[PDB]
Amino acid sequence: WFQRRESWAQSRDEQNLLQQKRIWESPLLLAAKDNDVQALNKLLKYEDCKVHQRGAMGETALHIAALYDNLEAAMVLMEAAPELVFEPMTSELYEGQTALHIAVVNQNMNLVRALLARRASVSARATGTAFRRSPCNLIYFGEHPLSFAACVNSEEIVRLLIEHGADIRAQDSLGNTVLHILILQPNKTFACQMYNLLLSYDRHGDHLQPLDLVPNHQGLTPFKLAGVEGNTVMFQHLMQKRKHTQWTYGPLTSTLYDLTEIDSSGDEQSLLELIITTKKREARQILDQTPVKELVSLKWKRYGRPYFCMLGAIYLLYIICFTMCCIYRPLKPRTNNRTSPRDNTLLQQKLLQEAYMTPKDDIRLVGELVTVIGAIIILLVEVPDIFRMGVTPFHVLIITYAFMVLVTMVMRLISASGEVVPMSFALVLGWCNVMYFARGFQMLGPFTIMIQKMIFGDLMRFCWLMAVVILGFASAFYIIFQTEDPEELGHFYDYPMALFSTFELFLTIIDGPANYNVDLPFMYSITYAAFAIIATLLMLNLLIAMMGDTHWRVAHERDELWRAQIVATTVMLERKLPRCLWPRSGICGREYGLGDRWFLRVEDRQD
Amino acid sequence: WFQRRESWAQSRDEQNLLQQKRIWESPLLLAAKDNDVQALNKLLKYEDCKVHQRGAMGETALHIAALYDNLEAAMVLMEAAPELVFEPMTSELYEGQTALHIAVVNQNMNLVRALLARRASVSARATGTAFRRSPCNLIYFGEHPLSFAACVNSEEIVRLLIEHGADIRAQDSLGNTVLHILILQPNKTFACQMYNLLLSYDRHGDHLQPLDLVPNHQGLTPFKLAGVEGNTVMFQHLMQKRKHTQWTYGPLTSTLYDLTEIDSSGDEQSLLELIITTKKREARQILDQTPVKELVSLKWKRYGRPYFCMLGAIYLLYIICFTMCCIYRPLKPRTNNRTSPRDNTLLQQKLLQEAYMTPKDDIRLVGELVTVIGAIIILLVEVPDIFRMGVTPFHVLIITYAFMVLVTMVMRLISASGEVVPMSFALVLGWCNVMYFARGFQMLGPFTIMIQKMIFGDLMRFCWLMAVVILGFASAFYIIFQTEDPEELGHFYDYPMALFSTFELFLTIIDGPANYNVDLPFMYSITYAAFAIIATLLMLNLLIAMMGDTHWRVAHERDELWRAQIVATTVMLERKLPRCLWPRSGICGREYGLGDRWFLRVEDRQD
Ligand SMILES: CC(C)CCC[C@@H](C)[C@H]1CC[C@H]2[C@@H]3CC=C4C[C@@H](OC(=O)CCC(=O)O)CC[C@]4(C)[C@H]3CC[C@]12C
Ligand SMILES: CC(C)CCC[C@@H](C)[C@H]1CC[C@H]2[C@@H]3CC=C4C[C@@H](OC(=O)CCC(=O)O)CC[C@]4(C)[C@H]3CC[C@]12C
Ligand SMILES: CC(C)CCC[C@@H](C)[C@H]1CC[C@H]2[C@@H]3CC=C4C[C@@H](OC(=O)CCC(=O)O)CC[C@]4(C)[C@H]3CC[C@]12C
Ligand SMILES: CC(C)CCC[C@@H](C)[C@H]1CC[C@H]2[C@@H]3CC=C4C[C@@H](OC(=O)CCC(=O)O)CC[C@]4(C)[C@H]3CC[C@]12C
Ligand SMILES: Cc1cccc([C@H]2CC[C@@H](N3CCN(c4cccnc4)CC3)CC2)c1
Ligand SMILES: Cc1cccc([C@H]2CC[C@@H](N3CCN(c4cccnc4)CC3)CC2)c1
Ligand SMILES: [Ca+2]
Repeated sequence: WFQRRESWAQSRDEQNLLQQKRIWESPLLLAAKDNDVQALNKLLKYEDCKVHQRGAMGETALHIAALYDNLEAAMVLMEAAPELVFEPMTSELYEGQTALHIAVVNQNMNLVRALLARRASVSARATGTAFRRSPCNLIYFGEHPLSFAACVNSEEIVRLLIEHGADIRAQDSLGNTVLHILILQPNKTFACQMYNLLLSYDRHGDHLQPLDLVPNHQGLTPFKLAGVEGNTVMFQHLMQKRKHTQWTYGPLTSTLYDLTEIDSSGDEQSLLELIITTKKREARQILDQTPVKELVSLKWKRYGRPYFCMLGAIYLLYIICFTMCCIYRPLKPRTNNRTSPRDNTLLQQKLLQEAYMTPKDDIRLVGELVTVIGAIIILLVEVPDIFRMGVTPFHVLIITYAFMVLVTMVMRLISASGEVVPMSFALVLGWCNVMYFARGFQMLGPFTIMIQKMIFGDLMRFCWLMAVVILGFASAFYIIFQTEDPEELGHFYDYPMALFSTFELFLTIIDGPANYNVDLPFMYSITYAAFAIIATLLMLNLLIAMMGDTHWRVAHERDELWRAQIVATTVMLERKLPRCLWPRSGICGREYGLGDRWFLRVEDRQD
Repeated sequence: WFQRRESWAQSRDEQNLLQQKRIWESPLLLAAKDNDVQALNKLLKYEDCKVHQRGAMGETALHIAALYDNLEAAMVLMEAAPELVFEPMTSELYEGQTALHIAVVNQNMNLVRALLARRASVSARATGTAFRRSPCNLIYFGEHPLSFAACVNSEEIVRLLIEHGADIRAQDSLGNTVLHILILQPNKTFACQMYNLLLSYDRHGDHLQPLDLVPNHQGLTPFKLAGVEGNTVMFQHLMQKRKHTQWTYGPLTSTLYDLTEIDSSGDEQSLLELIITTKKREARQILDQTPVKELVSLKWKRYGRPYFCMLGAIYLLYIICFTMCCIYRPLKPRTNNRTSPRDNTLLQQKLLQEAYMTPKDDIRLVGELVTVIGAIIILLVEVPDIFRMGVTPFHVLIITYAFMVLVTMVMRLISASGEVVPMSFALVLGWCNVMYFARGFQMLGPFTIMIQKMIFGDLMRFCWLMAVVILGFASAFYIIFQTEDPEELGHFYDYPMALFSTFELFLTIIDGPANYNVDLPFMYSITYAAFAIIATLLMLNLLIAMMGDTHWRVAHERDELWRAQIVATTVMLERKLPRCLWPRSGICGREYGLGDRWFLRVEDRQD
């Protein structure tokens, strides 16, 4: 049905086996799979021999000879069938893959001289589903023959395809040209030799975003695609045509970076925004490169940190006047005589409803109307981001804060009863948002990362085995003290409280049930000595030793993930703040003869 | 008696020394141990010189000359005694070891030309107890001369034995042929050169399980024996005759694995069952090999995980209706006036006996008859495995659960008194079996391994030194507060409770005895300050630091032991479930011209 996404991997495994069956049960496809050239001359000099018959993938006999790189057998199929060269595969898995595609992928042939001598099409599009990029195809070579030749590092075949008229600007279904595909190849060193070779054959008089400024179907150039895909090797090589040394002075050079596709120019997505909003771990190592790590720590020292410690001082002072309008909330004494289950009730205030007739209730009225306005402004700069940027932690904890302030407003107006419940969330979803502003400080910055990596990490996998233990012993502790007097040692008197006592006894944050005047059940002393060992001794200290084994093997990741929080903050502070504040980064080159671009120089010793 | 298993190692140490005594006190055995050929001609040209006399191991003089590789002295014993070649050793330690065996083991001789020129037997069986495989013999070479020659890596001697008629199919007492013995040799690289050489001399027209399909006396072929013995090097080499590349496409090949001795064909034990049910740590590295790690994670993603989260949702829902039939158990109030030792008794319910006359006792009756049926079905699919597979943790914890449910059933029928005791075990042996189903999840999967490795690990060796301390201080705390008023600070009022208070004070899961109104004994403040240091401070934190030193040096073992739990689960889910469910793994080759075997292809980049 829908649960089988492995029913297409199953459908192509039994399609490759059916390919090898059709080769064996047909005489010339087996004669092309082997050489068998003395037997291959005989099979084609017949009356109605089918040279145009297909296999399971739609192979002709020239496809089989080019796939098993039989040079001598493939010459015979082109002599006695010159029309066979122009014929592609027709199966849905391999659509349009001509015989020129197959002889190119094998990184060699003397057949690509012979196929192009028979005027084979260099603009054939291998549009089949085995050539799309996916996490189920081991290759993404493109669609075109020079896209296949440039990804196998064949500099003799790429030059020989272009001399026969291969279009240098051919794009895929994804929009990727030849120069995009080289970036997302697994062999990053050999793609740098090929990136230079494919640009040498541009020389295109109609320049018009010449060859490495043309984007794919999601608006990424080759330079920005190396940023998203995490290609560090093709990022330093792509940066070489953007820097230029002003002067060298002994050991001291002074380059000048172009910075026109890294910094936020206009409404276009800059390369600092693509690295943050991508889902790769290796993409955030471009934040350590020499035009980027000196661009981020130049608009964070100057402009990013003063505009982040002003928003961290307004918010920390906004929430002291939210705390004090919950400490001083209106609260009368009780009227209903406590005719409740007596001695199991001690609530004695039951807050006011329309009583504000006090000059201390008017000072609070100003101070609790600031926190209403301050929680509407959160829902006017955060909700127009969630429902304007698709659907995809401190975002969630500040809509939730701003929702709980509006819930306790509606409960204040309609005089609803339980108002301690939205305030208790808003006093702790609110104060724990001051941990957001512990990323402008390098000391207490990564300490907020390794709280996220442990809540949704080491403590989320400990959660599901702790709850196994504290449901087994809490249900064992309950039925032991069920035939009991709860007046003394009443830790487990009803089944919710036995769960919460046993959770507390797991963490040793209450004492441990003992009376010493009255004989406890005999079964209690055994099942609590078992709960003491396998839960307090064993399993609690197993969790503080898998948080101390977490650190030293995430100590590099957690410390390089601080300046990825600086980029995400500097990008956010730049988009929200207007252009009257926040001057642009770098030195504009209108008054220096360098164009309309914004440059960033840096000097360094090179020894 | 029986306690001396080192009385046979003692019996062969004094048997090798007695061998060296008999050589010295006899003239020609010392003349054969050295060369002494001018003295060796003289000793044999006598009237009644004993050339057929024995040593302590039953050596003839040709054995001594072949053991100390004296080529020139051994020629003289064969000229003047050609009958001496055919004579084996007769001691129980070295039975049947002819002189051809000894000249072969030394990895060289020109004597093996000379012994075979005297038509020495190539089918001599060295059946002595120093040649059986054991953890007290450093060698297991086999029984036959070409079994001795192939295990010393002598390709000149193996070819020269076969040309004189050495049987290629000779088997041991263990059933091992020549090709089995090469697998369980300590030098794994040189056995791959020999495995190919011994198959080249097969060419056997009577094929009939040709040479590497013949099993030993426990049903293992050479391919399955490399799985059990942990031979990773002879597993990849043995797999080369099972894969075959369908096609190579540039960097992209497509092999097709045979999978007929790895997957469960029928009632025969497949190789995935042999790796799990063996006692070697190095055998479970064959689970990471390219036809096996892609077979396991193909019938776990498809069929193993849906049939394991259905059994983990039935069991977790079976035991919520066992918990609720213990929360709501029938329980009257007390009748016997508490004429017990008054104020030391608070049990006040003493559960019902035949009172079910309630419409809430009938809903429980359905819910506690499900847990009776659900605990019989456990004892019908687990007891027919224990008493049907020899005699050899979550097996034990679910027979014990299913036994405690049947004990609390018998106590319910006969109206037995103490029923809180089988329920208290069954509520915690039952809930802690939900940790079994935390192996279908890779996050909380290895977290169940390092609970087993710490209960029967770091906490089992801490158990025997903690109980030394909490018997010494509990017996010191008892006699201090023995001359005391137990009405106030009654932690230690009788000797069982002093043990349980001191166990709790060890773990700091009760407070710590203090009264502050009445003067405690002076001796208490000294012996509790000693118990605070050497038990709470020193020895408790010694145990949480040897669980945190456990992790980072078992972090690789504990994480590769997760997918050994997946294999053991996938094997168990395949044996229990019928063939109507659970389709077989791989693609059958009846409709593709490949035979009756079940193949598994995989494609990969090879750069
Ligand atoms: C009536 C007066 C006092 C107005 C008071 C309002 C301010 C105290 C509020 C309104 C909008 C708030 C801002 C709304 C948006 C954000 C971004 C938010 O960051 C995120 O979205 C989280 C990023 C992540 O960690 O993933 C952190 C708080 C902050 C700066 C808020 C800081 C506090 C602000 C300025
Ligand atoms: C690692 C964590 C996420 C997993 C384990 C969580 C549980 C151990 C905790 C979380 C919330 C706790 C519950 C929160 C609410 C209640 C209700 C509470 O009831 C009352 O306080 C009644 C008083 C009244 O209503 O007046 C009793 C404890 C109990 C069941 C708690 C029992 C223990 C719980 C389930
Ligand atoms: C690491 C562990 C495995 C080694 C140490 C275990 C002991 C410290 C524990 C395990 C079981 C405990 C015992 C379990 C049962 C009892 C009976 C108990 O007696 C009662 O509760 C009497 C009440 C009644 O019978 O009504 C007193 C504590 C005692 C001796 C406990 C003392 C401490 C013991 C020996
Ligand atoms: C009346 C109705 C509700 C029937 C309910 C019965 C089921 C809830 C029980 C009966 C048989 C049980 C199974 C019996 C065998 C096993 C294998 C057992 O695994 C082992 O043997 C442990 C392996 C190891 O860790 O060494 C784990 C539980 C499981 C799946 C059990 C899961 C729960 C089952 C299906
Ligand atoms: C993940 C794992 C693997 C293997 C073994 C475990 C332990 C989990 C339960 C544990 N019992 C739990 C409770 N018992 C108990 C209960 C009441 C009275 N007296 C004794 C003692 C031991 C025994 C084994 C866990
Ligand atoms: C494994 C090991 C090696 C070497 C030494 C030890 C310590 C174990 C007992 C320890 N005493 C135990 C109790 N004493 C004591 C007791 C009562 C009142 N006042 C004092 C103090 C010290 C002293 C040495 C352990
Ligand atoms: Ca305490």
